[PDB]
Amino acid sequence: GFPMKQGVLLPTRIKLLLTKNVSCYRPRRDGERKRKSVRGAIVGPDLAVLALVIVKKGEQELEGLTDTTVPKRLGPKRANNIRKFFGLSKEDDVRDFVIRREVTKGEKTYTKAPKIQR
Amino acid sequence: LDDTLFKDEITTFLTENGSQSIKAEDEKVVMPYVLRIFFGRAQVPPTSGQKRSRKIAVISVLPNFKKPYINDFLSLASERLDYNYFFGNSHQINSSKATLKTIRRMTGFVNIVNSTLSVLRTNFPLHTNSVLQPLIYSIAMAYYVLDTESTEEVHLRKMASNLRQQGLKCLSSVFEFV
Amino acid sequence: GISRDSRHKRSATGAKRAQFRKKRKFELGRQPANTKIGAKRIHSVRTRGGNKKYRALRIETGNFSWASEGISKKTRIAGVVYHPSNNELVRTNTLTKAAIVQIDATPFRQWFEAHYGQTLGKRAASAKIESSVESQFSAGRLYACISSRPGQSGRCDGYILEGEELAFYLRRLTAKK
Amino acid sequence: SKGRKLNYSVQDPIANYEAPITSGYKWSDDQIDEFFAGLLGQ
Amino acid sequence: TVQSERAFQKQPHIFNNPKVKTSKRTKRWYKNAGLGFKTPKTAIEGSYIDKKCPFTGLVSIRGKILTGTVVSTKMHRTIVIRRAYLHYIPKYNRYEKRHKNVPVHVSPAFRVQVGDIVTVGQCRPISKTVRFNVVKVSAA
Amino acid sequence: KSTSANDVSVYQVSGTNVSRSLPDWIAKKRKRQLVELIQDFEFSEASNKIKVSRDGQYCMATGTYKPQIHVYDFANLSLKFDRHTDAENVDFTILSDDWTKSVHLQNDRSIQFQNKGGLHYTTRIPKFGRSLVYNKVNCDLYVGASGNELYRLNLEKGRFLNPFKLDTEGVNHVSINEVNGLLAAGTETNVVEFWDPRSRSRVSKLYLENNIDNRPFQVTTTSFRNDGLTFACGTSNGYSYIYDLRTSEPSIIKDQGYGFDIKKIIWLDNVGTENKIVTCDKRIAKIWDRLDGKAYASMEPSVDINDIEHVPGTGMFFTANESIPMHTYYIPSLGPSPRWCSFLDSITEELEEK
Amino acid sequence: ARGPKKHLKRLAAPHHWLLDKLSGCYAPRPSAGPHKLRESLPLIVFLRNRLKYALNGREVKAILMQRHVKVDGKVRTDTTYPAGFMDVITLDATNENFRLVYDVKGRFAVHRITDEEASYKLGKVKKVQLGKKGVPYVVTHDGRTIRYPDPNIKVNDTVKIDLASGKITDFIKFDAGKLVYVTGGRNLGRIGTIVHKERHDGGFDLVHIKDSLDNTFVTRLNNVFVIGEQGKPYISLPKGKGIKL
RNA sequence: UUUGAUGAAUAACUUUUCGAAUCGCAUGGCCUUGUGCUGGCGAUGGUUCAUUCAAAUUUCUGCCCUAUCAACUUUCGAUGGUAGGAUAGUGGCCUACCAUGGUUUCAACGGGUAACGGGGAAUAAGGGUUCGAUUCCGGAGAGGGAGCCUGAGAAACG
RNA sequence: AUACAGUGAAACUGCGAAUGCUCAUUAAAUCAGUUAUCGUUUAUUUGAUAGUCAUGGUAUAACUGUGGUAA
Repeated sequence: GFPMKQGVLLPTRIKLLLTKNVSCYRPRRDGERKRKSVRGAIVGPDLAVLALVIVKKGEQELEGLTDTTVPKRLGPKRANNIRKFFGLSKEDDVRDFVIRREVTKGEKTYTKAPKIQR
Repeated sequence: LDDTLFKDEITTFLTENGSQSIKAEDEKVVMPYVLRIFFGRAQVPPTSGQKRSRKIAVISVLPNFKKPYINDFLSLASERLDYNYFFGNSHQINSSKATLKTIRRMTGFVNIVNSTLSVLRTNFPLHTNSVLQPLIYSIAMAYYVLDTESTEEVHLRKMASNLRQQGLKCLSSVFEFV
Repeated sequence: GISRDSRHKRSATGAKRAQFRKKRKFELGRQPANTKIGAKRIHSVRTRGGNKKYRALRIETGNFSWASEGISKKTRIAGVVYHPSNNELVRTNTLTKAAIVQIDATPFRQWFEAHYGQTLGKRAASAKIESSVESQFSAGRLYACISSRPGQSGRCDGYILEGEELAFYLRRLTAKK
Repeated sequence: SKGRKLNYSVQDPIANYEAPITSGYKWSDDQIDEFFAGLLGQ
Repeated sequence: TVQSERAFQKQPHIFNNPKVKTSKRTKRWYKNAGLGFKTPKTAIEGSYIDKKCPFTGLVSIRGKILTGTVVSTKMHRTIVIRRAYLHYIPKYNRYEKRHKNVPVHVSPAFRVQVGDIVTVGQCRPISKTVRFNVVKVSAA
Repeated sequence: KSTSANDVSVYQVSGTNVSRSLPDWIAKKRKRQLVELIQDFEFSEASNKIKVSRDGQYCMATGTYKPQIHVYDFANLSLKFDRHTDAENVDFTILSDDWTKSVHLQNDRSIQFQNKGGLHYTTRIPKFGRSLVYNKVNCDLYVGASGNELYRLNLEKGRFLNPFKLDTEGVNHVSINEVNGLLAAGTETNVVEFWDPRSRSRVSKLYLENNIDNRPFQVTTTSFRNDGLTFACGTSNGYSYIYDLRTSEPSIIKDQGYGFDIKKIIWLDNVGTENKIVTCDKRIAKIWDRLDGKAYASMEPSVDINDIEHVPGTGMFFTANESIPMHTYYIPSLGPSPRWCSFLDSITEELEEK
Repeated sequence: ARGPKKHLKRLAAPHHWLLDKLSGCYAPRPSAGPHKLRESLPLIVFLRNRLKYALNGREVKAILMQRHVKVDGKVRTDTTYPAGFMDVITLDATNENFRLVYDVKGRFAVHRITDEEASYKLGKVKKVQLGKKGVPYVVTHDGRTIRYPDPNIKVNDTVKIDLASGKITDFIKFDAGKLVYVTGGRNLGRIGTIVHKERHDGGFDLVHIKDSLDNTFVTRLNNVFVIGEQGKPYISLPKGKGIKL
């Protein structure tokens, strides 16, 4: 049950000090330094799950890899972000090009767009 | 180039006969780059207290190099400037370009020359084609706008008047100084 | 901790009294900053209220003045040569208030010769400055008195010595030499 | 004085704090005494 | 000798310019107490440097004004005055004499010997055991 | 991790990333607003002194603002703990091989003691100290102060047993060889004195020497050798002497670096190379083949060194510095790295293939 | 303890409210404000105890932020705003004003006040000083800091200020022979002409005052407020003239 | 000679602090009808100073029995000076450098005090013989020594 | 209402959370009184108070999903 943390060169579980703005450690009370045990950065013969990321495609279309594709659930908030997404300019408003998300409620068909930040 | 390390880093190595100086031929070679960056830092306006201290630091740093070096700096100032129409003619300038941009450049120039005289009062040099032509050049079109423009251009009239005042003041001070 | 109470000194009668309370927060004494000379590293302390008090532990550059004609520039320090409190302090060169330092002469002589036109040593009446002053101009190493608490201000301000001050300090050095 | 004057008196907290120590000489002291005599003084 | 201590004993924030020449070497600052007291000419011409001097040092005298009788004068720059005053004992309804042996910093501008009605005023705390400073002298 | 020199591979595994002319505080703040092995190997203002345990398992080092001591644990590569101090500790020693018992000379003319239970009490030394060494065969804490005072207080009693008066105005170092339990006193009047316990008397006085400036020295460093035979010393002009004890003449001389004072000399054991470590405050430490006086290597930390130490086994040089991360060096040609640091071999393999 | 205090018993209430002793267990603590707490009157006491306009705390809160009570021109939204001595509380819905002034028994007293007399309020001028940009500011007893006052204003003065704009109009310098209002000390409530002053630097400046039974009496200068000359007050004082029978 | 009037910024230095990229409502006026300009009445913040709530030290005034307690302090500076660090701030609070002091039979000092003590502190006893009711006790602790952290205010001990 | 405006959980952020019981006894100590702070600090209260880009970049939490471990 212990995780992998980048930086500590040992293939052994270590009791380190873990802090606020770092990985693997989500403290309850704000800002302190607690002592916690994490499994060191060198992968050894005792690990259980390893996380790897596809970078360059090879030969095989794999279903849960290549065939599946989630859409991004959320969308932009800022008008300049909308500009950067769509290739807009300073002059045209984005009230018409804000993303339109459609919802149903029984048979009523309502829809929403976010409040434009800035 | 960094701003938060600008002044301190200048005093770290750019101060002469101390720690980490620059060799003769090399420093001769890297004159233009120092000149360009210091011209940029001068062209930064002193609209805040930090920018005030930065401009004060810039002008305090400048006069410690050497006479041809600061002459080259003043030469780059004149090169941003010009005197060609006025001094190919006697006193006439054919291209009637006395725009607000031109006079703004002139006022920046008279600001920096006021700065360098005030820092190197009894020591700074006077190159002929470097100071004399742009000074009376700027004063000439200052009075040209003062004469040929009515009060409808309060913007032009105000900063032409201040341009005239500063040019005359620095002319008087350079006379007192050299 | 390090306190500045009176709750430990002997009474004026000359007897030891009773312990009163655990030592508080406001009656605190912080840790003394032996400010050395070097790459300027400043450290902030949050003191009572929202007050910020700076402790620079090292420095090269201080702000120095002549009231001889009223000029003041930021210069690079050189060394510690006297201080009335402790010989060890003078030795290890941990600058304090009222310290006697050797300071550079270069920007000051640059201003002097750019402001007068007369070479130092080697406005006439004002140009007849003091002889030991121009001798130290020739030496390139001036005597200054840091007259500011560094471990409170986080700054280092000094003034170059003048006649009777320089006289007594020179006498101090020549008696200690 | 404050601490300048050498108050020769026993200290309780450092009485047996490092008392005692076994004599870990790697010498027999005899030739080293002859040798210290036969040092650079001779 | 006036400057016989380790540092240059001078009155701070006081500038003398050696350029323009003068009559007395250092223009010596001194302010007035007010409060009915008069500044002394011995302090005005006084060449001593006492930052605890009520006239020439940078100390303020605002508050209680008392007086006392000196017994011992064997310190530097400070003395102890002993004041035997009447004390009332109501369970006997009898009076008694009780003396406070209270100290006070003195200025060298005033020379005080045993047998002195000295008028003092309190200040901000001067040292560990003193908060008074002499202003007025009446020796006998 | 950086490798710079050509004859020999240095490895700045720790510490600064930019050498010189970049302040760590502003660079750190700017980089955070825009690898390492020990968790929090820092003191955020500067560091002063380092000594590693003979157990080879703790590393204890002092730090300057909020003057404190960090004890690091190799079994966990982090702070075992942190402990504030009353004043900026000057120099320390570790009584037992463990991290527990420690005792040190402290800038306010005093000393402090430390245990796993925290702290044991302080005593004001009469005059301003310079160095403290503990004779181990019988418990003798002895301190060289300025002047002519070698106070020798035993721990059978706790009393200040006896001062060794000296013919000197200034003492600046003391040391001892563990076999030859002689008190060696290096005093900045160009003089070294040799004393012996159970005699409490001078064994020798010597080391009057000369430089090109012909100025009086400041005898900075004294150190022993594991032979119990040869001692070395180091002078303020940056000049080191290796003396066989049987000769008054210098067996080996070392005009090294620049005229800044040599500040730590520590020999090192390799079966091939019995060598010497000479470091000064001109941001250089030098690695000399002792037998011929051949400078094998040199490490350039690019910030001021406050102390140097090596791991007893092989491989790393811990340097205490003026900069923020006090750092260390793995020399492969020196040898491997010990029991808590075993894969830097591999990572220097990728940086060598780099 | 760890800081200031927030609860306070009925018995510890200051006298010049004239309360009972067992309406509750804790008294309304004054808010911190433009008057000192040891001499101020909170509006809940004023509108619950004295004038009986309201009778429960929630009710008086309800009126206060029905926004009817105006204090010193402005409106308040405090349940415990510290109204103080010689002050102004009006009310629009009754079309009335009340100048608050001390009595001879050391207790507060309302004075029914018409509109134009309520238009102004006096202030004991504490001190004037040169602030930034070299301008002068004058500070009264009640936190009133006014730029550009009279140069003839000295310390220990009395200035009448119109309240519709918060601006100084009139001034009286304390001299000998003035209509004092005694505020503190032993002898609060006895109003007559002063006799004179004894000066005590490092100490006090005592004032001898002869009241209308031709009786003199000595009070601290800090307890002095200035009204005017004899036979002309700037305030419509009530019946009694500071006389206790 | 009086009656009355006036006073009695420079040089730089620095992690920039700043001089609002924030909520409730005016709808007009003018022509350039752009939806252009312009604007008024209500909230949240920020610069400093005052004032308020507090807090820190501090002047002096007051409390038992006992000399079967005559010594006490420099053995953490005891007393004082000078200088510096430290503190929000003075001050031996702390360190150097020094001087060698202070308290005392007017009994210092010391001892015991049942010091659950006393304070008109507290409302009183609207007539109990002295008695009620309230308030301050004073400090420390929150497994135990040691060290650190924020906030205006903590040496917080959940 | 084709930007939202009602309402609103999770969270950012502002402020409070410095007004709990048990154990130990000091005679200028404490406490009461009275000062001083031309010698200090102050969140809050109220009062004044600063001519020196038709709008710049970020990020998260939550959510989605995939997992680990007896926890």
